Amino acid sequence: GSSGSSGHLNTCSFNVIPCPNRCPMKLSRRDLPAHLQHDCPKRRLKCEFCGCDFSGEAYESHEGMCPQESSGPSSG
Ligand SMILES: [Zn+2]
Ligand SMILES: [Zn+2]
Repeated sequence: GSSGSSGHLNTCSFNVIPCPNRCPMKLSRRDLPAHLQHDCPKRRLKCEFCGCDFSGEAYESHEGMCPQESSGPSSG
């Protein structure tokens, strides 16, 4: 089943390569260019409003639909 919408366990993949982004996630020598695009966690992309790491599929359509466009953190 798929419920929760959050981080999930991780298996021990084989015959693959680590991510250059320095993230604890390996894909392979083919899905590499498809992981650092919008499939990488440490892709290094934080919102300018809500300031919350996001993917490429979100950071894109999230630029206009941000949960914290104004309201921000208490101290910071
Ligand atoms: Zn990665
Ligand atoms: Zn945002």
